[PDB]
Amino acid sequence: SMNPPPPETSNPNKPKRQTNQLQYLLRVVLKTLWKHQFAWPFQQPVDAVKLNLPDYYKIIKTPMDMGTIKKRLENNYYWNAQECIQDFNTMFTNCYIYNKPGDDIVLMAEALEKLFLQKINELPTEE
Amino acid sequence: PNIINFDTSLPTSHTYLGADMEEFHGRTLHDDDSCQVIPVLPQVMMILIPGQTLPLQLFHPQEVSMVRNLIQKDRTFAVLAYSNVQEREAQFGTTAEIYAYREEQDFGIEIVKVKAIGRQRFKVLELRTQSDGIQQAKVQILPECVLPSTMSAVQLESLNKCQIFPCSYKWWQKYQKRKFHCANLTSWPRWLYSLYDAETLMDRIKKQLREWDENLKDDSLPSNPIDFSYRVAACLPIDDVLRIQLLKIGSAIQRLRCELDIMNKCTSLCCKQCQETEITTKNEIFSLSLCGPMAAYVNPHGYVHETLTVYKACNLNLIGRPSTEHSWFPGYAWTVAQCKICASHIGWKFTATKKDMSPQKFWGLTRSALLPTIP
Amino acid sequence: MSYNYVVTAQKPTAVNGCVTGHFTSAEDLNLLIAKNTRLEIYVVTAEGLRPVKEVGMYGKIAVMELFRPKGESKDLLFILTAKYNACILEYKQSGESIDIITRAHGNVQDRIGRPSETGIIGIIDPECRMIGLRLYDGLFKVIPLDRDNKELKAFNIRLEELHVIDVKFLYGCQAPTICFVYQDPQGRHVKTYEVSLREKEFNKGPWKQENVEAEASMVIAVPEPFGGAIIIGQESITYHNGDKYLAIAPPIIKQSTIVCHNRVDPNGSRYLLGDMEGRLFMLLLEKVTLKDLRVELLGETSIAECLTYLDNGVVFVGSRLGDSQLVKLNVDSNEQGSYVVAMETFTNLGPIVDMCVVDLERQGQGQLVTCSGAFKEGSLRIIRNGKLHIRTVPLYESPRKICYQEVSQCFGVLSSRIEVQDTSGGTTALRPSASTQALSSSVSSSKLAPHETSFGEEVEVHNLLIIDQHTFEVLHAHQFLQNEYALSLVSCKLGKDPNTYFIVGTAMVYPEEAEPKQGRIVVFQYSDGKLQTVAEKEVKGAVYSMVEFNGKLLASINSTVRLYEWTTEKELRTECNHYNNIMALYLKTKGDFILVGDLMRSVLLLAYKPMEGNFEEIARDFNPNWMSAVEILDDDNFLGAENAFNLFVCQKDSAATTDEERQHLQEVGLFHLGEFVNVFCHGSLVMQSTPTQGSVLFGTVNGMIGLVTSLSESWYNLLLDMQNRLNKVIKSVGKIEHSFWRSFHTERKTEPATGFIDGDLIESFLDISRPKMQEVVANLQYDDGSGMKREATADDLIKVVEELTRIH
Ligand SMILES: Cc1sc2c(c1C)C(c1ccc(Cl)cc1)=N[C@@H](CC(=O)NCCCCCCCCNC(=O)COc1cccc3c1C(=O)N([C@H]1CCC(=O)NC1=O)C3=O)c1nnc(C)n1-2
Ligand SMILES: [Zn+2]
Repeated sequence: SMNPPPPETSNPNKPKRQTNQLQYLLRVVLKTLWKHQFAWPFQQPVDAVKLNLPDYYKIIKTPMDMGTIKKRLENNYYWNAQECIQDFNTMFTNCYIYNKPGDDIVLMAEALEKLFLQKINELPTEE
Repeated sequence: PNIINFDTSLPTSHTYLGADMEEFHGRTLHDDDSCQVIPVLPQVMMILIPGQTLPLQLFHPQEVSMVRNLIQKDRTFAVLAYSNVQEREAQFGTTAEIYAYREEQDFGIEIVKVKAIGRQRFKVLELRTQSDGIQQAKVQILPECVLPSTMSAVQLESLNKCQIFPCSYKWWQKYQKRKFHCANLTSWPRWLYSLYDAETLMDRIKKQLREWDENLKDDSLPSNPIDFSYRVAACLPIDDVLRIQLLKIGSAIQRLRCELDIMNKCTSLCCKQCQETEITTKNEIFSLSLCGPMAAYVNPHGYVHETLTVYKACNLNLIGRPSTEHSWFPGYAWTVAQCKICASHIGWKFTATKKDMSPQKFWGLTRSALLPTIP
Repeated sequence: MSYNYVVTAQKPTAVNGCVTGHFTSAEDLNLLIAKNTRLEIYVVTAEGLRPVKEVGMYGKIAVMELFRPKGESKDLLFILTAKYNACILEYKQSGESIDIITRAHGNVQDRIGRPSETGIIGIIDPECRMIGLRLYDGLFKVIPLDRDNKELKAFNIRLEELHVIDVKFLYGCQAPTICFVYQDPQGRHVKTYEVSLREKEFNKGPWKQENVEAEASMVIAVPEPFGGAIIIGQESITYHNGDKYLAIAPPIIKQSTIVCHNRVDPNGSRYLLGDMEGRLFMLLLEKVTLKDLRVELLGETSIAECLTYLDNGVVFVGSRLGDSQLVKLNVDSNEQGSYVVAMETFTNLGPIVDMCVVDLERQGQGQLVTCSGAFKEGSLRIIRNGKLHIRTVPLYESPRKICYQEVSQCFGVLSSRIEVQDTSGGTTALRPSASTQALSSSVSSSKLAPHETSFGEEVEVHNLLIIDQHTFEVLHAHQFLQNEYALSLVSCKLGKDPNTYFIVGTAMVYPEEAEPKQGRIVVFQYSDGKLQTVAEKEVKGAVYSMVEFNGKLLASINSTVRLYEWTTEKELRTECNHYNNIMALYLKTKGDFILVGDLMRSVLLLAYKPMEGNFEEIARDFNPNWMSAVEILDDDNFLGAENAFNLFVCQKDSAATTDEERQHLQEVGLFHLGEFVNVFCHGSLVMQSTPTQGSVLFGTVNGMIGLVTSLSESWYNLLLDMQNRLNKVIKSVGKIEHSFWRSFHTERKTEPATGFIDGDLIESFLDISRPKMQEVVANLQYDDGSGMKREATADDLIKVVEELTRIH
């Protein structure tokens, strides 16, 4: 049927802060993956209506994309780095789950996940 | 229309494919009518024309291994001209010789970007898919039928000393009157043999092409009728069936005649899916690249689009915001363009980033979405 | 699978070359003439010419020169063919037996090389030191004339000058020297080289390069004591010899382009020159060194392809556009100012551009009426068997098409005449021709051009001539519209109309239009000595061909084939159209089968569906090659002539096995004719239980006429084996393989001849001796008509070949 609402990105009752790990995840990691060649399918939620994928949100119970993560970082939604890392991994895992091994988009997600992981090993300690 | 300060050498370079590729200067050509066993790239769906530059981006491990094997050998693969794309039926094709490659590390996966160029037409004798999943093609090289002058068999010996020649319409009148004199020995006049003369056809094509590209024919256009005909066919925005019929032609004379008939008849370019929605006309065609108005480019996912540059376009909706990422024409931002009626993707609207550029905006329409139409 | 038989009914009459020398004897003056595949040898007498030997060769004579190397009693003859067969021959006679023995022979064709634009050029060094061949651009082939080179081995020398117009071996040089006119981006120049056999290379010439006229075309090697070379262009005659440079620019030669020359005096004092308009000039050299050059207009002859001075002021003029001539040159001009008096005229049928078959005199006795010649040499020729009686009707203009109308006792002939721009405004003819001297004439009325006219440039005027069949008087001459070219001509009845009409298709040809987009179909009725226009129809293209199709009119307009019905109101009404992938140049018919043909050998076979009122594609073939004429032999066989003087035959399979294969025309017959066929037409010249089925006459460019017929399988097999056995025994002039000569040969492919029986080779069986006949028939038993294997004797095959000869 129709698409669900996208994940929330701002909460006025949620506290905001600027930790060193999250500012690194914003200025380096998400900036590295966002300008990447294969980034565009993950820059926004999956439009299951336009893609004619009626079972996507029946299988993917935890949708996630890089646009949501970007907006969550900019709005200081995260309290810690593990939140954003788990969002990235949820995105990649959803992509692997719904599709099949060897699909073009699976290879693209694998590329972006490899780049994310090699970037994440340089995570700075908090200030 | 307007004027241009764009430098048409940047489109041909395919700068969007990363840094300076490792370029090859060698050339491999197979003898006519000979048979060769050539690998076929799986995801290639284009009807490649000899002389046409083909860019590709491959990230499947099988494709990368095959490209490495080709780089270590003769650097030539087969591009099947599919008559039926769904069932992978191919009777004709064109060879492509890799002249630049680049494997990119510090990338999520191993990806290889390649600039190749079509070389020789061929007939598909046999297609056999190997155990690896990649398929090989036993292939017969189709020769280029170069016919002698139509007056060579009827030429008077005493007039042999007058067949070498030292306001263009008067010059062409004198040319027709001097070259095809012995036509009075046949059942046909001179102006009929002019309709099968390579140079006359080439000059008429040169006019019809001066319409689009302002580059002088003194250097940009070839003198050989075969090379000229292939260059013209590589930039003619026609559908796949017409392109296959044009590829089947072996004689450069027939090729030039068919191309001129297409250029005279075909006037409107409509949506292939709609068949009844005019997108552009022949008059708005203009060349932003050295290769002509239409050239093959590759998107970030290996898909190949034969983009045709036009000044104006009608009956299109614009989807999304402009973007400079992976732009085929540097300094321009593209915007997805769909048909107004069927919403099918027709191409992109390119807009200039600097306010000093010219033209400030144009349309790149993919050939696969267009259909030629005569009123 | 073809089973066809082609024979020559008239040998080529056109002349492509002529020389004089001492070939039969050192005391005799011999004249040698080349007629494509014929060599004629006469002895020059005080009366005129005495024929001594006519031979045939398995090739097309492209180079014919006489030369006598030091050590021979009389001259030897060098001959190169179109297929690059070179041979040196000697004349031999003992008693009455005359044999043309082959002193040397060989193929000089290179493995690679582009045949040049100026065609094959062949020259011989004066001291008989070498033979220079110019076949491909940038390569000069040298055949050294040693006594050991019986295979005519040769070596190539690189040419920095890639575009050579003409070349000659110079006289009075210590080393064999060539002088040639070439063209480069700087213009046209003359340059000399020396040929080194020791080095097999080029050395600097005796005199340096000079820039010549932009249209310098002819080079003449002037013999001693003069030496040097004369260069002839369109406006100037120059002479070069070391420090000697002498140029003249006589205006009298500016009217037409000189195309041939011949030496009169042995020392090079006088030369004959002939232009394209048939004018004959005398070039006089004034004396150790040259003093001046002079050009005097002697007169007008036939449009000369070659000239040769005999003796006592008698000159032979070999023409391909008209009748050849023997003319006399007098010292004093006549009352009209011409020094030329015609002594004898030899018939030339070439070129035959169209023809038809009519039972003129006796019923059942077929006669062939052909359009021959061009320009002032154009004519009609009436040919009937007696070998062949030929009547000539000169037209003085260029005929193109012809058809017969029995109910009016007259022929319709399409013709064209050349005119030049008037001093004021309009056009003016060069000479009175058939269209300007008719008993009655008319012009068409316009019912449908920027940058008008120019300075005295030629324009074509097209006319339909109604010509009586008994007297051949031009009864009427109807002129067509301005810038209108007449293409097709048909005489027929249509619909329920009992009147017989002359139907003409035309095309509006303008210089800016590369392809005509406007044309007419005009329907005349001839009655009571005046031609009236009955109907006029406008079409959007050129009417390339028309055919009467079951009381209707089938017409080809550019890429379209249309069918018109003749209405009761006497108008042309379209019934159906077929839009083809090619432009329909050739249209032939048989029953409901239509044959559509393109200039590049694109063939299409359609069928008219009467119950549907539309055409249906039956078959097609798309093998590109320059065509020339097409014809339908039967319901399944289609004959055609194409590039490099070849014939082919395609077949269809009506029933067949696969709808994809039912649409293909199989190439089942190939043959190398050696002639450029211009017209096919059914008919025969023999008075009407025969091994052959059908009869198709064809007319060619060199005047040759031939006949093609169909055979059965057993007859074809017997005749093919007869051909093999005859080639095994017959001695060939120049020792040329018959299979090599008849092989379908273009510069892109060479295949053996299939499905064709050389009628001339089989007819030559009756001219050999009885022992050779018994040799050929020996151990035959190739008769598979009864079912088994019947033996054959000499007399059986004698009777067979006699019955085969009785078809033409
Ligand atoms: C939005 C999402 S989310 C998501 C997916 C998508 C599309 C996918 C998916 C599949 C394949 C690929 Cl490759 C990528 C993603 N798959 C689903 C599951 C599914 O339904 N799969 C079925 C197959 C769908 C094939 C659809 C393939 C895409 C079709 N358009 C093109 O490729 C061409 O247009 C593009 C796209 C991007 C960039 C450019 C172009 C382009 O033309 N140019 C030009 C412009 C001009 C210029 O100057 N230069 C250029 O280069 C670009 O720059 C799924 N699963 N998980 C997730 C997540 N996804
Ligand atoms: Zn559409």
